[PDB]
Amino acid sequence: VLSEGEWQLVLHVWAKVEADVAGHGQDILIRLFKSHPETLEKYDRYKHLKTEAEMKASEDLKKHGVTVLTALGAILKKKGHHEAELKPLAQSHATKHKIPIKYLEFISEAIIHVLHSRHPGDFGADAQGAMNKALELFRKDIAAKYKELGYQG
Ligand code: HEM
Repeated sequence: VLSEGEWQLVLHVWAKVEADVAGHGQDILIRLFKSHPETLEKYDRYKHLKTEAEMKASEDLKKHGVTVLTALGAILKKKGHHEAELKPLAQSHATKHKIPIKYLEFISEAIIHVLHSRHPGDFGADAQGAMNKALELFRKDIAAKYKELGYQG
């Protein structure tokens, strides 16, 4: 469980993401694909994109980044009370996309990297801690729902 303080830190930095959701979403996906190129295969959509520049020009990648962050944002704003938001996400990701928990770790690392790159002044150790805990909670809960659905990823 996070403390109220911890949630406030998460949501304060998240308000900065919300100033430019698309641009944050692009940076996060590109960082994920750069750092762990195997994930780009579990994205048949724009898995063909060959340079950083093509990635930044892709309207389809940009739109997806907004869809990912909007869903994560809605989850974080529930401060742990996220069953109704998380269940459908687990369903899709376990049964259709087949995304292992390790890939949720990879994108969590990308989120943290981009938040610190863009907002160092609102993303010091205490804020990093808090966001790390929120993303851990998300992954723990999603993994439990994966298992319920019969997916051990
Ligand atoms: C913070 C983590 C994540 C969030 C919040 C998230 C959210 C979403 C959302 C909302 C959708 C569209 C609705 C749905 O199909 O569920 C989506 C689709 C998808 N996600 Fe994720 N996702 C996350 C992580 C990942 C990772 C790490 C991968 C692959 C490495 C992945 C692969 C996909 C794919 C393949 C689709 C289908 C897209 C399409 O065909 O248009 N997701 N995700």
